[PDB]
Amino acid sequence: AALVVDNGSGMCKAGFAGDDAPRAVFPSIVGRPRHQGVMVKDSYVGDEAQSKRGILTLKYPIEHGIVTNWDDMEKIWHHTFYNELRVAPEEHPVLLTEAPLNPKANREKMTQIMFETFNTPAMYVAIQAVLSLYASGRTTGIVMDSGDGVTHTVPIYEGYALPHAILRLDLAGRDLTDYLMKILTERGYSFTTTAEREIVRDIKEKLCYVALDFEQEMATAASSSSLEKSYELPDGQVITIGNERFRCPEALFQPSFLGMESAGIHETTFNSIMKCDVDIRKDLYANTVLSGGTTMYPGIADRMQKEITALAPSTMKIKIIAPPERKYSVWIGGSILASLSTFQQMWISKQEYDESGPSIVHRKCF
Amino acid sequence: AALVVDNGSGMCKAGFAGDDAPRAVFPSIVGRPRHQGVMVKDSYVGDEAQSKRGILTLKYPIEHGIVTNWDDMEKIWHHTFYNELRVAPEEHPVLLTEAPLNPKANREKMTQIMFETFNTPAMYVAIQAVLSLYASGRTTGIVMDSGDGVTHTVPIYEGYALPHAILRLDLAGRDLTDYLMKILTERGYSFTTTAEREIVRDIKEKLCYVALDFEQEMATAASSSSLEKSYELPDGQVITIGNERFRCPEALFQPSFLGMESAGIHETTFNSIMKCDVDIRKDLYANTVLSGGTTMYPGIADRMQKEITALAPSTMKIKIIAPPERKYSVWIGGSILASLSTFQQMWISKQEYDESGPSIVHRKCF
Amino acid sequence: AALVVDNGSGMCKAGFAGDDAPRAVFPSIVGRPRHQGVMVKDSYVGDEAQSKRGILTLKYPIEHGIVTNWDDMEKIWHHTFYNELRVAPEEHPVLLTEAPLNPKANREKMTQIMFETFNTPAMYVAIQAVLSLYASGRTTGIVMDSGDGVTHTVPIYEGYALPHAILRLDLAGRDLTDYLMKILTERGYSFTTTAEREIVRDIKEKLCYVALDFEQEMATAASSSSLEKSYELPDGQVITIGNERFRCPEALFQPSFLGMESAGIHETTFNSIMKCDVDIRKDLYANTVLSGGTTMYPGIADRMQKEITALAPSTMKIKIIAPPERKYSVWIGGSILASLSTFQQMWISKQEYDESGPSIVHRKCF
Amino acid sequence: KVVRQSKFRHVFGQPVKNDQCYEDIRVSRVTWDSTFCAVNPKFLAVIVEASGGGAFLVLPLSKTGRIDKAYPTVCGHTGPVLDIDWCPHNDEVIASGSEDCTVMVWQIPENGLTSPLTEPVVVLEGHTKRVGIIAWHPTARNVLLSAGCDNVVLIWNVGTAEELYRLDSLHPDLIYNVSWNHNGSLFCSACKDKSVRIIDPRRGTLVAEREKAHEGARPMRAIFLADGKVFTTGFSRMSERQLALWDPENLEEPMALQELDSSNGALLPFYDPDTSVVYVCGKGDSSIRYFEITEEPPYIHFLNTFTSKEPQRGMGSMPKRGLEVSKCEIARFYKLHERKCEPIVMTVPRKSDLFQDDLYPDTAGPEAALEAEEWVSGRDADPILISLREAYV
Amino acid sequence: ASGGGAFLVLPLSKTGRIDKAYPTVCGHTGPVLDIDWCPHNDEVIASGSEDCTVMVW
Ligand SMILES: Nc1ncnc2c1ncn2[C@@H]1O[C@H](COP(=O)(O)OP(=O)(O)O)[C@@H](O)[C@H]1O
Ligand SMILES: Nc1ncnc2c1ncn2[C@@H]1O[C@H](COP(=O)(O)OP(=O)(O)O)[C@@H](O)[C@H]1O
Ligand SMILES: Nc1ncnc2c1ncn2[C@@H]1O[C@H](COP(=O)(O)OP(=O)(O)O)[C@@H](O)[C@H]1O
Ligand SMILES: [Mg+2]
Ligand SMILES: [Mg+2]
Ligand SMILES: [Mg+2]
Repeated sequence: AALVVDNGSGMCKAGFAGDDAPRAVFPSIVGRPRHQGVMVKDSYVGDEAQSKRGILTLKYPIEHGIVTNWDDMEKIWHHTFYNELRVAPEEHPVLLTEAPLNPKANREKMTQIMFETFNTPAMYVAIQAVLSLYASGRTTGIVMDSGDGVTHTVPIYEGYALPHAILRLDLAGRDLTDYLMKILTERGYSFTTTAEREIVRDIKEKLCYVALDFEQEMATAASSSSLEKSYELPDGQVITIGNERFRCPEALFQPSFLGMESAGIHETTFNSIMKCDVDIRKDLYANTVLSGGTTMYPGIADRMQKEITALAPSTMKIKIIAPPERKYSVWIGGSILASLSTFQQMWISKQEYDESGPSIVHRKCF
Repeated sequence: AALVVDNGSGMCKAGFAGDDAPRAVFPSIVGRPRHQGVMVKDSYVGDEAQSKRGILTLKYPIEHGIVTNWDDMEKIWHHTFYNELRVAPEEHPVLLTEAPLNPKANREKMTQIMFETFNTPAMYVAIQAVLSLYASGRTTGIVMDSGDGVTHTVPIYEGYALPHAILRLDLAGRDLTDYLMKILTERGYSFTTTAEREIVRDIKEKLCYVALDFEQEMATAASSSSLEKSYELPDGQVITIGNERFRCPEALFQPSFLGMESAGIHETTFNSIMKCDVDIRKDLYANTVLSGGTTMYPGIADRMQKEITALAPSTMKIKIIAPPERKYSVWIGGSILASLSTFQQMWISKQEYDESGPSIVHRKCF
Repeated sequence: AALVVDNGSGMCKAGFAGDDAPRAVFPSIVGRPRHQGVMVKDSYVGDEAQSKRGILTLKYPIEHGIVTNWDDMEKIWHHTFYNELRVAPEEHPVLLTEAPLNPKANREKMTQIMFETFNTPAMYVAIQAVLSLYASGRTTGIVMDSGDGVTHTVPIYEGYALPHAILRLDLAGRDLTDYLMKILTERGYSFTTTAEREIVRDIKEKLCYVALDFEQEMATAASSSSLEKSYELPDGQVITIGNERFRCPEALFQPSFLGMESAGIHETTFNSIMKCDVDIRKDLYANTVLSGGTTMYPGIADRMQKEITALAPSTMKIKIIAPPERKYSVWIGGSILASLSTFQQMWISKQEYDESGPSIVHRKCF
Repeated sequence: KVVRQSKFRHVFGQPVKNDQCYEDIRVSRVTWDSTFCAVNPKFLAVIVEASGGGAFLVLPLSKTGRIDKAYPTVCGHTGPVLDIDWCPHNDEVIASGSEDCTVMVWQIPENGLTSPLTEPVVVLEGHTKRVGIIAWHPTARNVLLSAGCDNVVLIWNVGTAEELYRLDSLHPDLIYNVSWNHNGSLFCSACKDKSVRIIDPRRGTLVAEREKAHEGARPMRAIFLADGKVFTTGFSRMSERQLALWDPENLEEPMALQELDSSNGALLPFYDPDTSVVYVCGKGDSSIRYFEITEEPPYIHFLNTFTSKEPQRGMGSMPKRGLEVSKCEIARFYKLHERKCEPIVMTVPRKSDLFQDDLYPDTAGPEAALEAEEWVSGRDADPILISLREAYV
Repeated sequence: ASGGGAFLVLPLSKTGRIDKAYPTVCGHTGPVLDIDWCPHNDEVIASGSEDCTVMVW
């Protein structure tokens, strides 16, 4: 019984190899009390921090894919094994996931904590973009993974990765949440605390969508009330938002809304295909796979199809593959990989790590 | 059922004796991966390497008619017998071809592999120039065989070959491909990888031609757009070329474009006729046969006719014989030879070779 | 008083013929504001764009030795004549420099702008590799000029150029800067904007060096802190780099670090010598001249000496000539040439160009 | 548990630096599929292309870099050399088989060759066809085996130039290879009729035989293991390369049978009895796959694969006495290209810098156990084991 | 430490921001695990590291 743990900047998906969905999906947050207790636990993790967030200061241990505090990162992993999955980590091999072009120093801490703190018998670290391609049943395609921290475009052809063509965008779900908070103040609603970030994130996941034509959608919102939607706050107060529904996801295609100089996700994907060999670009155009939670906006696949078609030659067939379960594609691909018989040769034992070190993890892995 | 294998520097033509065309025509390339596989075959030959060339490094085992790596040369022959013709080589006699003035050490390796590695029952090695004369139904004439590696001029009179008059030109199809890649950067197109060598070779075989008068063609291309042609790359990008269409094949007649000191194909053919006896030059002028893929440019026969007429005396009749199937003249002449009745006395049995050695192959063969 | 203008992909060196160093050296950049002005000049060039780069988007009009925008290319030349040198271009003859195998269409635009836009009285275009050989006082030797856009290896013997042996490597200073940004993210430092590209380029010019033995240096950096250096960013923040100091210039010898299929600068120089006649290779081995800013890494000449010695025969004497002023060898050689009395016959007058055209510029020049 | 217990699951290959290679070597162009390379802790022997006759290049291990084109070679054969094998008890003695139907034993000076070596120590003449198989006896001194294309196996005493045993009526077709067992009482062989045979030379009898060990018509290889089993490489009926483990006491079915790929070129197995690791190097391949032979099913356990971009023309393996123990090196392979010999180091990654007792047990020494006269009588002895801790620096 | 092992020894008066290039005790080839001052000498400190050695400074 192998464990598949997918640690992202915002959510932690964990479960067992062979299942179809993660058994445990909770926010990757650590909350600490910011008031004094007056009536006769110093930290809260995950959903227990989300239910007491009114008196807590919420912090994400992972920011932009970078672990800002490893002590809080161990609290997420300890909460995963003992509270969410309720397993003994020293009895199950664990398949971990890592971002593309992950620093070796980050992989060494992840391997050192799993073998020395949790004493897992075996371990393996897989690339998240490769697992997302396993879930779609493909060996060729460029994966655009946009989660909570960062956005990556990883081209893969016939099972071979092109690391020189991997592009990165410091713009994902958390930057869109902060942008929604900023433009919500333009409507009269003030969200400032870390507990209100989780409220705005819930507004974004429920009411935000990607407009096919942004300027026509801005004109429809200015001459009609058809695009307006209501949202009930935890205290019963109801707010109404109009063009903020499609202006927040528009920052994915126009990063200048955030004061950024980079290009949108559509040009980042196109520029990553152009960095590949000319003989593999045709298959990458027809196998553009979306992965992550930030790709779950309604209408993002039609907009992605329209923007890349305008960039690519007219004879190329642009095909955006957006599976309905792409929010868990990394975990599903890991559950598929950890169950293959040809994968059991990839496990790194704890006994092997104690005598050899992290050098065997830099090999064997990619 | 005798096999007729025509191995060249660029293409491999194989089939069965008696047919009118080779059944298997694939590039003589070996491709090896140059990236790391990230998803759970170390070499590719022929078309399977040409379809995956985006992630491969392509190599020709034969360079300038010289086998640079016999391990990859056996991969071409194994791919010919087992993947292209799908026959058992131990059941069919194989007719092989050799370049003019072929080194005996090269023929000994070719014979030793066909008898020991593939265990062919019978075998024979024929001269490519003599086979090209069988395909045209002639016993007298000088054959200018220009393939992908080297260019030869072989005079033959009444079935007798004149080895002292055979001239060689280290300039064929692959040197014209490399020259097209160089002059394409002058137009703004950068082709550098071995996978882009195959793209430029495809541009050369479709858009290049031989100008009857080169200076008049350079003046027409400088004051008009009638000679410009477009070409679509595998990624859908369209490039346009103008005078590069007739400048690339012009290196055949002016090798100084490549920094070479040698003479063109027209003077090489004329110098080979002047090395023969005076009593046979008359029939050689009237029977100049073209052979090979490099002789497939539009207008190469009229330009060859014009240049040799200027060099030869005014009373001689220059006649350039360029059959429309001269790309496969060597194989066709081999399928004709292996089907005759007076040829069955030329086979060399595997039992004869095991007890005698390559000495019986040096005799019998020319 | 003739002017010597050396335009490169990265820096523009200008001055007066007869001086020992360029009087004006500024980056060949054009910066444009990417924010909105709120308090009561739409482009900046050179050092003025480098001082306001925090609010500008910086672009290079020349990429890989190819002018991508001629409007911004004329801004560099106008900034050179009027702002840097502070001269009237219609009064001084100008000596320009061109890359080896320069496309004639590129030279025509250069000659046309100098005569029609700036109205220079006389003009001449010299090859940068030939000028670098004038600066070292030689007529024989192969020049490896690696600047910011491209790398060339040009063999010259007794004042004769061998154009068929000129090789090109699409890998120079700007590709090493982009690679340094990529491996700096592996250390926790994120540089993404075009203004931070100029910061990473400044880290490269100050802290990067070439290791004599790369794998030995990687083992020294893995077991010690002696190779670590600090760098203060413009905002006072200090970063520390270790093995990235010699891993970035290592891409010059292992282009596979960038996903490239080509060979290193040492094999490109060796392959360029092998394309020459056998009777001149001995003098090219003993006269290997380095030129450009990318050849300014500490230890690049000893590594170049060590690598070419392993490729060349044992009886050849490898001698790498790296003058300490080789960053300006092209300009210095131009100032030397424009002062010779045997050069005044090479000027092309504006009156001659108006009546004849660029045909007199294709002749006279090489 | 989850991971199979092993010490060599993370062995990785690493080619040496370019200055530690051997360039400018005209490697032989013979179609016969031997190793072409024989190396001991002293010299490196490579079968080279001679302009006339046959010759092989003997050069010290220190003589690295580009080799002179006029370097003296061991040119004594009148036909191309087919097989070379260093004497396990004498680092300066090497036997060579050639197409002139003879076997020559040579004595190499301590500092190598200064002039070309043409006269050997002894010319063993007993075969009627070319000799392409040579195997020294592991324990008995001066005992050499030779198998020619006349389908006969001959046992020689090099010290007296005598022919100890002639075994002519045991192989009906072409013999592929011959491998002695541990102590040297039996030897196995693969034949062109797809049969693997185990033969006792001193009694001239056939101990065991398995007909059609591999169904394909491409060549096979059969080697003896330390425990007494037979590891074979071959081709299936579908032309798929296979590995097979055989129990000589029960040859009805193979203990293990794994398929590797569908490439051509024979698979040359390199067995290391100290680590129980078989290195499979295919002729014309660019990769080296190593497997661990244990007692746990499926017996054959794939460890890893060293991959490169150049196909190998030959392959030599350094014995244990010449490896760098202080760097956790368990194997060194001298990969032969067409004009270069590139050593490849196999290393077990260990954090510790001390001597690894579990990696280096007692290996066979350069001292013979018996002699030619004692072995003929019927004496059987194990190879004399030495220690490798003294080699630690 | 970027390579090997090191530990930072700074006087108690040296407060505030510490220079990134401040000299450290970097004699170990592996990361330092434990440090301990000598109770009878305020200038002698011992350090254990992953290179399996104990260095007294
Ligand atoms: N239905 C949805 N619509 C829009 N955004 C969503 C939706 N569901 C999740 N998200 C966003 O996806 C982000 C994280 O998704 P995920 O792929 O799990 O990232 P990570 O891998 O970093 O955990 C969150 O910031 C969340 O706001
Ligand atoms: N239609 C064509 N026009 C011009 N060149 C061609 C054409 N077809 C093939 N070639 C060239 O001919 C060369 C090989 O022809 P061929 O004689 O079959 O090669 P070989 O005999 O050496 O295998 C190739 O380099 C290819 O570029
Ligand atoms: N001291 C140095 N060390 C390493 N690289 C340098 C140094 N000085 C300049 N460079 C690099 O040289 C490149 C440009 O040099 P130069 O030859 O002047 O370019 P160009 O010929 O295109 O003007 C720049 O990209 C810069 O990064
Ligand atoms: Mg994710
Ligand atoms: Mg041909
Ligand atoms: Mg320059």
